[PDB]
Amino acid sequence: GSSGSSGSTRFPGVAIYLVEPRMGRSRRAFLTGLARSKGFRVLDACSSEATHVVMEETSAEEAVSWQERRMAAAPPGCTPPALLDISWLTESLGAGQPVPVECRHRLEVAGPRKGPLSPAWMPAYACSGPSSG
Repeated sequence: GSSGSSGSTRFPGVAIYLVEPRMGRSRRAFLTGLARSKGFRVLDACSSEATHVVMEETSAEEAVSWQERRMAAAPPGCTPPALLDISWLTESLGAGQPVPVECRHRLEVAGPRKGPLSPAWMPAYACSGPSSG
């Protein structure tokens, strides 16, 4: 409380890493330092240690695209880091501790859709049929 020393992050097992083309060179620092103060280890360069990746304004699928690059320059057996959004981080910082990842956080896709967007629905006066009695 009074002193100001540091050696081993509170949660070393969890290493959060941000993206340049996703966070920026200036902004990155903002969180980079903020987290460190809370109790999170920020990695400068993409390293196997990286367990969680922080992406801002990234689509569930988009994240994956950037994840591929890892497996490309990553060693065998090494498990890929869980791609999450800024929401997760923010919630963590405000909590002082790394919250447990959740579906919403996980950034993944599957069986995507295609085509334009339109209602193509029917109005109220779009019902008919015979009757008796």
